[PDB]
Amino acid sequence: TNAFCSQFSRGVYAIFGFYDKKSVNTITSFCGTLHVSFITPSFPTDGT
Amino acid sequence: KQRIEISRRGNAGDCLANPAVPWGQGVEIERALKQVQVEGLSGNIKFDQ
Repeated sequence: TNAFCSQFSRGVYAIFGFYDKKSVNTITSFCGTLHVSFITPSFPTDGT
Repeated sequence: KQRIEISRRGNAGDCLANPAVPWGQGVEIERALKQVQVEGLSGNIKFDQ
């Protein structure tokens, strides 16, 4: 959450990264809320 | 009843702010919550570590 908000406050256009099944909900929720694009090699989330 | 100081010394500020140093006394509160053993609607209430 700290890292994501750092990248966001920095004002980057898109974010590439990795997520654990523990941290995935946080990432998807934040990217979904602030309308910031996230790109990942990690396992596909179950959902839309 | 333990007489331990309760009120925090100062405002912690932003939670996201890094590095974030947690207020020590919080630990005590955790302890104070865990050692509680009381009776209620759910039956006997007691906690582990």
